[PDB]
Amino acid sequence: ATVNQLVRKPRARKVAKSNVPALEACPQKRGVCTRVYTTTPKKPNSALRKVCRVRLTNGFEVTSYIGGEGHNLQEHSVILIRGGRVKDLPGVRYHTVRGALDCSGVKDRKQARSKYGVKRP
Amino acid sequence: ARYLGPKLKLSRREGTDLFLKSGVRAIDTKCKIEQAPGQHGARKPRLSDYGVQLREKQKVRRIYGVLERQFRNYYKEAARLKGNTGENLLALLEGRLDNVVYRMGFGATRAEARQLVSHKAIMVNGRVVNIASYQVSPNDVVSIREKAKKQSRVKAALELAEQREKPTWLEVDAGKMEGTFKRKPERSDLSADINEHLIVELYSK
Amino acid sequence: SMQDPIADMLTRIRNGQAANKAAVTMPSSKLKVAIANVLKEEGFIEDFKVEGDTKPELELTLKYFQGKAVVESIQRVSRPGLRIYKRKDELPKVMAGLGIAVVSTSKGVMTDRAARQAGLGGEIICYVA
Amino acid sequence: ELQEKLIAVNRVSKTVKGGRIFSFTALTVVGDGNGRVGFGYGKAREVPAAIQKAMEKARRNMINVALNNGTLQHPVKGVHTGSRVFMQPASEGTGIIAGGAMRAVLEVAGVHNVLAKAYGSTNPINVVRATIDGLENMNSPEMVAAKRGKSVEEILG
Amino acid sequence: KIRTLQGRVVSDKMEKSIVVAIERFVKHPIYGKFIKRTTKLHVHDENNECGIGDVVEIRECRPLSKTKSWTLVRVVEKAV
Amino acid sequence: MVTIRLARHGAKKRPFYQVVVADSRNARNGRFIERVGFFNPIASEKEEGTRLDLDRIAHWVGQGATISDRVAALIKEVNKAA
RNA sequence: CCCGCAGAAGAAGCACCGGCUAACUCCGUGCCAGCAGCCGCGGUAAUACGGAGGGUGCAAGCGUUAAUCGGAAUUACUGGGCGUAAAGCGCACGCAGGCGGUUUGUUAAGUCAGAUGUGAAAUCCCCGGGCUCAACCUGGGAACUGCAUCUGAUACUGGCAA
RNA sequence: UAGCUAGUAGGUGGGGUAACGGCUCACCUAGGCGACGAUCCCUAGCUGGUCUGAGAGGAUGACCAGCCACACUGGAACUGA
Ligand SMILES: [Mg+2]
Ligand SMILES: [Mg+2]
Ligand SMILES: [Mg+2]
Ligand SMILES: [Mg+2]
Ligand SMILES: [Mg+2]
Ligand SMILES: [Mg+2]
Ligand SMILES: [Mg+2]
Ligand SMILES: [Mg+2]
Ligand SMILES: [Mg+2]
Ligand SMILES: [Mg+2]
Ligand SMILES: [Mg+2]
Ligand SMILES: [Mg+2]
Ligand SMILES: [Mg+2]
Ligand SMILES: [Mg+2]
Ligand SMILES: [Mg+2]
Ligand SMILES: [Mg+2]
Ligand SMILES: [Mg+2]
Ligand SMILES: [Mg+2]
Ligand SMILES: [Mg+2]
Ligand SMILES: [Mg+2]
Ligand SMILES: [Mg+2]
Ligand SMILES: [Mg+2]
Ligand SMILES: [Mg+2]
Ligand SMILES: [Mg+2]
Ligand SMILES: [Mg+2]
Ligand SMILES: [Mg+2]
Ligand SMILES: [Mg+2]
Ligand SMILES: [Mg+2]
Ligand SMILES: [Mg+2]
Ligand SMILES: [Mg+2]
Ligand SMILES: [Mg+2]
Ligand SMILES: [Mg+2]
Ligand SMILES: [Mg+2]
Ligand SMILES: [Mg+2]
Ligand SMILES: [Mg+2]
Ligand SMILES: [Mg+2]
Ligand SMILES: [Mg+2]
Ligand SMILES: [Mg+2]
Ligand SMILES: [Mg+2]
Ligand SMILES: [Mg+2]
Ligand SMILES: [Mg+2]
Ligand SMILES: [Mg+2]
Ligand SMILES: [Mg+2]
Ligand SMILES: [Mg+2]
Ligand SMILES: [Mg+2]
Ligand SMILES: [Mg+2]
Ligand SMILES: [Mg+2]
Ligand SMILES: [Mg+2]
Ligand SMILES: [Mg+2]
Ligand SMILES: [Mg+2]
Ligand SMILES: [Mg+2]
Ligand SMILES: [Mg+2]
Ligand SMILES: [Mg+2]
Ligand SMILES: [Mg+2]
Ligand SMILES: [Mg+2]
Ligand SMILES: [Mg+2]
Ligand SMILES: [Mg+2]
Ligand SMILES: [Mg+2]
Ligand SMILES: [Mg+2]
Ligand SMILES: [Mg+2]
Ligand SMILES: [Mg+2]
Ligand SMILES: [Mg+2]
Ligand SMILES: [Mg+2]
Ligand SMILES: [Mg+2]
Ligand SMILES: [Mg+2]
Ligand SMILES: [Mg+2]
Ligand SMILES: [Mg+2]
Ligand SMILES: [Mg+2]
Ligand SMILES: [Mg+2]
Ligand SMILES: [Mg+2]
Ligand SMILES: [Mg+2]
Ligand SMILES: [Mg+2]
Ligand SMILES: [Mg+2]
Ligand SMILES: [Mg+2]
Ligand SMILES: [Mg+2]
Ligand SMILES: [Mg+2]
Ligand SMILES: [Mg+2]
Ligand SMILES: [Mg+2]
Ligand SMILES: [Mg+2]
Ligand SMILES: [Mg+2]
Ligand SMILES: [Mg+2]
Ligand SMILES: [Mg+2]
Ligand SMILES: [Mg+2]
Ligand SMILES: [Mg+2]
Ligand SMILES: [Mg+2]
Ligand SMILES: [Mg+2]
Ligand SMILES: [Mg+2]
Ligand SMILES: [Mg+2]
Ligand SMILES: [Mg+2]
Ligand SMILES: [Mg+2]
Ligand SMILES: [Mg+2]
Ligand SMILES: [Mg+2]
Ligand SMILES: [Mg+2]
Repeated sequence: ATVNQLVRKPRARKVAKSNVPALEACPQKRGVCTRVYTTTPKKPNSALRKVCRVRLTNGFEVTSYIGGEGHNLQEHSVILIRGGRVKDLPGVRYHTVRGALDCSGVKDRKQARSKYGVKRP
Repeated sequence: ARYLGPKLKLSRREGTDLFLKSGVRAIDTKCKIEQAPGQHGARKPRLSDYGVQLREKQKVRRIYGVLERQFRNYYKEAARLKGNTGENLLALLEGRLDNVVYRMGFGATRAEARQLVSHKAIMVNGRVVNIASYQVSPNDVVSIREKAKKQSRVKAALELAEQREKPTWLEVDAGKMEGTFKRKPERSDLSADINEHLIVELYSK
Repeated sequence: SMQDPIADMLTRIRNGQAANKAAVTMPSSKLKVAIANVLKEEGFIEDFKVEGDTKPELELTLKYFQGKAVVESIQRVSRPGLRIYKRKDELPKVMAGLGIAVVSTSKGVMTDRAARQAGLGGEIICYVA
Repeated sequence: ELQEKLIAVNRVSKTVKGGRIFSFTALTVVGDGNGRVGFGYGKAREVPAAIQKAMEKARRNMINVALNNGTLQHPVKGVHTGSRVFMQPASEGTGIIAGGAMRAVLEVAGVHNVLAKAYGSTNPINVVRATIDGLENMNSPEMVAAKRGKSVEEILG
Repeated sequence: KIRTLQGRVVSDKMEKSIVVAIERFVKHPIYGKFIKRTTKLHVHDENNECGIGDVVEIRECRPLSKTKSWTLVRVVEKAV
Repeated sequence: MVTIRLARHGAKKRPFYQVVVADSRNARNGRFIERVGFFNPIASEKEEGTRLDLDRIAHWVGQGATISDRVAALIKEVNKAA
């Protein structure tokens, strides 16, 4: 407030940080993958959620969720990562793209198969 | 590009008769109209304010045989044009060639008129036209070509048009399959049932 | 400490109307008589004087139609902290042209309606609804 | 001259020794479609009993709105609690482009086309009062003419 | 007429040259408040005619050094 | 050297030339001093076909501007007395 | 681009369906497997998970991801605040700076009016026109909110006197 | 990031430049910029526009058009309008 105060010091616009550091406005990114493992969620949930540490190509080291039932990921295996928080595992703020690269499609799906990378029956 | 599914199903969901399967016979009484949209047809809908807007939009689309991409383009033209946005939406839809060919009586249904336009039968101002979306300008003369003139589908379909209301804005010869589009259609001349206001409400947000 | 005298005039009018008061005394000026007369000429105020030689006191006499006051709202636009000079075509119209905006133009102080026809703009002093 | 309609229904709790008892609140606005508006709150134990209780209060709690043809006279604010509410008259074209609750009150009042927006909080009760505070306040040229004692044409033209 | 500019002198301690401020009362683009902005030019003059703290008229002309493209026209209202 | 030449605009297989006064060194579609009419080879016999403002041509050709092989033919096409 | 041929023949998916948000049942599973944009679903009668049927919405596209603005009056100049929600420096003095009672002057810096030059073309916008229609191309108009100079106006603001 | 700055800031005279100029010299004076942000650091081709927006603004500057810059990296001149 006070028009002279604004002349002297303008409105500093809130530079809201991005949720998903993949850098340079990239849709997806490759990851070599290390340590595929299970983890428990927060409070009202209780499960064994499948997740992996992704060694991204640009330098970053992030965790990414493995959606669907069952996966082929292990030890290494190069995978594709897209943005998206799970909102249950705190820290996990990415998703593995099922179908792309070494990550196969989910076995025996029918409904919603672009998600989970499965071809027609 | 087209619907090409169960056509009378669309009429039950919407409730009113959409003239999709109007055809040779006048009244259907052969679908359990109104009270059977699908399996759960006896379910009375709560039907929100967004619902009634969407139902009214999907009714006007399914009557005229237009998809959302081309229908949303009619709204963008309707807004930029003069007068009222509601009246422009429906005036542009009525000016389509497949719609005019139906209203003349050269097609029992609007899908039949669309195929008739598409298959080099229809001809306007001494020029053949394939496009159902062809905006028929004021003072025009749509007609059928002499090769496909008086074929089996048209003569029977023209006898149906006698039972219809028949628009005032256009005129038909009936002897030699020659039509004449005269003035732009008025709001009060046609329908008096499909609400425009709710379709303007869907797109403005 | 008394930077804008014109805003102070327009508060005494506004607060006098809230109190249901008959007359509103204050220190006079050149710009005070000019604004007060424009309010009178259209018909927000019902008569005024400038009684005094050495220390003049311009007192207005506020108008009331019903129990409600005549001046619905009145506010300073071109305050001294931020002067607001509007162009001929860019002149405002308060309440869609049934309230006035007192505008100091080159041919004396006048209303926004008279400024349009006279063919000039200026410093928009105050909106009066 | 009914033109009655419901804005919002909302269940509300009390809490007692035994447990918590739920009642429902309605919010109906009614009008003739020609410069008469009236919101009515109404509450009851059951849902449909609450709306009849609301519709009864709405009819009696009516306010007059002097409006031009089928639209407002001038751009008008009307603050209430945490709802600012702004709405401009607009021309003969368009329709009511306003939020839900804010456009229930407008359409039944009889304004056919206006610009509008609810700033601040958008509590259905307070925004309906915010509009009616504005529409009650919204004076006409005929009122302004008599208020000053000059002329209807000399003010307008 | 010649396209001159009024301006008050800031300093004249350079030998046959003078630095002159030009107060220009432009308004702020966003906030609409009028700002008192300054334009310090280097100006040429024959001998030490003008001193510190006085109004001066200035004309655009040939560049005669690094900076100092403007040149003196005449003196109006001398130093107090 | 200033030269009066066609610019080539329009869609694929559907040319539309903007006859224009430009410097020889500048590109075909690039810089120019001022455009001076147009040319449409796919116009045919109708209302509009080719327009060429002959008043501005005297300002450039009279001083010292060349006219290209095609634009010189359109000055003959528009004619002086036909 | 036209005309003859043959015969429906060669030519439909993929999201979603607890609320926000248009559309529901049945089996399988049993805080497991999994879903999730936000709230949240699953603990043996799940509309939310998986399948099936049924629907809805788009359809040669559809969804997912990322990216900008919008909604966000959530940096507020138009248009927010600071007793208790985030927010009056612990309280003074004070130069630079921002603002300044009142009446005469007088300039014309601001301000206002006019006028000329310019603000490339395209783009945008409106009325046309041309491609079977559209996108696309295209004629003319308006506009390019500007900047410069030049003439005026003195109410206001500034300056300089008194 | 609070001081930076010695051809630095100005003069007289000579040279040089298509052209004027610390462009460059020799001497003379002691400046000049700086809180209306110099200097230093990080980032960045710029505009007509594009997208968005009720508009103010916010973001952006792929394609078409103007200007600049650069040509394996770092230099220098020759030729020529
Ligand atoms: Mg503010
Ligand atoms: Mg398509
Ligand atoms: Mg299509
Ligand atoms: Mg919107
Ligand atoms: Mg006096
Ligand atoms: Mg005295
Ligand atoms: Mg006196
Ligand atoms: Mg008790
Ligand atoms: Mg809020
Ligand atoms: Mg230089
Ligand atoms: Mg060049
Ligand atoms: Mg030819
Ligand atoms: Mg057959
Ligand atoms: Mg088949
Ligand atoms: Mg079993
Ligand atoms: Mg168990
Ligand atoms: Mg278990
Ligand atoms: Mg287990
Ligand atoms: Mg799902
Ligand atoms: Mg909870
Ligand atoms: Mg259970
Ligand atoms: Mg079961
Ligand atoms: Mg459930
Ligand atoms: Mg769901
Ligand atoms: Mg399910
Ligand atoms: Mg399922
Ligand atoms: Mg279906
Ligand atoms: Mg289906
Ligand atoms: Mg697509
Ligand atoms: Mg897409
Ligand atoms: Mg997004
Ligand atoms: Mg904003
Ligand atoms: Mg945001
Ligand atoms: Mg706040
Ligand atoms: Mg305070
Ligand atoms: Mg606090
Ligand atoms: Mg406080
Ligand atoms: Mg304190
Ligand atoms: Mg202290
Ligand atoms: Mg001051
Ligand atoms: Mg002062
Ligand atoms: Mg004063
Ligand atoms: Mg002062
Ligand atoms: Mg005074
Ligand atoms: Mg006097
Ligand atoms: Mg005088
Ligand atoms: Mg005088
Ligand atoms: Mg004078
Ligand atoms: Mg004079
Ligand atoms: Mg001036
Ligand atoms: Mg002057
Ligand atoms: Mg003068
Ligand atoms: Mg000026
Ligand atoms: Mg001006
Ligand atoms: Mg002007
Ligand atoms: Mg242009
Ligand atoms: Mg724009
Ligand atoms: Mg056409
Ligand atoms: Mg045509
Ligand atoms: Mg054009
Ligand atoms: Mg043009
Ligand atoms: Mg023009
Ligand atoms: Mg332009
Ligand atoms: Mg521009
Ligand atoms: Mg201009
Ligand atoms: Mg100037
Ligand atoms: Mg002047
Ligand atoms: Mg003069
Ligand atoms: Mg005076
Ligand atoms: Mg004064
Ligand atoms: Mg004065
Ligand atoms: Mg040279
Ligand atoms: Mg633009
Ligand atoms: Mg847009
Ligand atoms: Mg827009
Ligand atoms: Mg906005
Ligand atoms: Mg930029
Ligand atoms: Mg940039
Ligand atoms: Mg880009
Ligand atoms: Mg490129
Ligand atoms: Mg290209
Ligand atoms: Mg290229
Ligand atoms: Mg280029
Ligand atoms: Mg250049
Ligand atoms: Mg250059
Ligand atoms: Mg170079
Ligand atoms: Mg080069
Ligand atoms: Mg290269
Ligand atoms: Mg090199
Ligand atoms: Mg080199
Ligand atoms: Mg050579
Ligand atoms: Mg040489
Ligand atoms: Mg040379």
